Amino acid sequence: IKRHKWNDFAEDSLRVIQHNALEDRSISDKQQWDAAIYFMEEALQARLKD
Amino acid sequence: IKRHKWNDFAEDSLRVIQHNALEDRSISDKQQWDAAIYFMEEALQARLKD
Amino acid sequence: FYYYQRHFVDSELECNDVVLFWRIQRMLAITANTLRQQLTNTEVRRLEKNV
Repeated sequence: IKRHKWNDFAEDSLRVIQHNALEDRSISDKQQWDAAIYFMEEALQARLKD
Repeated sequence: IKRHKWNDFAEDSLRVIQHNALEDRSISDKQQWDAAIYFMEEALQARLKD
Repeated sequence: FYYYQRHFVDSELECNDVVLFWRIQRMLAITANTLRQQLTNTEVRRLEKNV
């Protein structure tokens, strides 16, 4: 574990990867919209319970 | 049109993007498997007709 | 969703939060798959070398 060293170039590559992924603003799938609603409900319920 | 010039960095960025996309080898969706079968059938039929 | 399908911007039902959360969920799915591939391939060789 002490000698473990993750790739340094992975961080730079992933930064662009998720940047382009999050840049989209169109939901073409009806089920994706429903899934986002369910995901929001679970997150909201956890915060509400706290 | 003559003065048009596409971004030079897009080619390098996209090369990695599709490389990682094609590196996956797991189909977790049943409908994706069916869609690939239909896509293969259409491509095969076009080549068969020729 | 049906209202959003027609780009009803004038409609007051501007579900901006739902779109933003959907972007986060989609980003998480891509990130999980990308990390899984990197773990399965990139770091296995380094683990073997250190061992």
